[PDB]
Amino acid sequence: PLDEHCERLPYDASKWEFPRDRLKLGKPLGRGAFGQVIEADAFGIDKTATCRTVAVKMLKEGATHSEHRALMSELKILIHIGHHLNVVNLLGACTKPGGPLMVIVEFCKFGNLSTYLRSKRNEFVPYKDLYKDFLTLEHLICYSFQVAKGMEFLASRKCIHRDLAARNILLSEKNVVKICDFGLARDIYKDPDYVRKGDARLPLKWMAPETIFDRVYTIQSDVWSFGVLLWEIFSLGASPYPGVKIDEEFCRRLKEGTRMRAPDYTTPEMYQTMLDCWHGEPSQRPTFSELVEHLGNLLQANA
Ligand SMILES: Cc1cc(C(=O)Nc2cccc(Oc3ccc4nc(NC(=O)C5CC5)cn4n3)c2)n(C)n1
Repeated sequence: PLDEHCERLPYDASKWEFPRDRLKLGKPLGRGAFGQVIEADAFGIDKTATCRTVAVKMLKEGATHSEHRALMSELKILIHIGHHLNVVNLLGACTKPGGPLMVIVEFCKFGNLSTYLRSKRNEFVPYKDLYKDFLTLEHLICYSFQVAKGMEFLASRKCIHRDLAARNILLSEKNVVKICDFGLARDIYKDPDYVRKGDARLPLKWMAPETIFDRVYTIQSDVWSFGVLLWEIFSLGASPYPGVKIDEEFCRRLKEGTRMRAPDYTTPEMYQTMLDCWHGEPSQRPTFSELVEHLGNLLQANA
């Protein structure tokens, strides 16, 4: 993957630089130790003379030059990745001296998918006036399909995600979901999804065994995380491994082949897809291209 050597990638200011005076900063959408994402109104960022609500990642009190460098690398990799319906897309950046580095991307109205799905437990029917804004199996399979599409796209750009999870999937209008990476804008030392392992705070419940045990990150470890994301979707935003202490024993049992049981809203095919994504052998997990085909088929079969 090339997303490990981002520093060599271009930042074409003539294309991407957006004047700070055309950006009206609003309320925070999330804050971490060193970073934050702010809602903003950007004047003419993507359509002439048109105000657009955007999401702006920038640093905050606590951040150092190290985080600034990291955010610049994120900007460069976003340019490299480019645009897809199912990825949060870069719209512009403010990089000029005299103000903070700001990475400006599409704003997703409904925010993170885990929180959203958890808010819809009382507004779900597998199939359907009364149920106008209800989620259905079609929605859940559709979100799954879309994330697979976005990951297939990221893979085509020779990138890997490394923190795939429902908290990093954002819901926009018209049931479009987008892969994001909140990164420094999340407080990982305070977020229970990130567990202390050594001197790192890691998303253990989403990590493939080879990642946990061997520090190996590949597109196939993202497929494992995608299986966990599927479980999150088909549990309507439940936390993975309910009633399991996330410790050395968990990791051992996981490596041994123990897996989550089927969540409440799954279809049998979807649960089997989860199990497939959780193959112990990375090369035996489906690829995102295969998942795209498969989920497209399940989405159609639902219709
Ligand atoms: C590498 C790499 C990095 C990224 C990346 O995504 N960077 C990124 C950049 C800027 C903001 C950001 O986070 C966002 C983005 C859109 C958004 N919309 C909401 N909406 C809400 O909160 C709603 C009120 C509920 C919240 N955000 N936060 C993520 N990628 C894809 N790859």
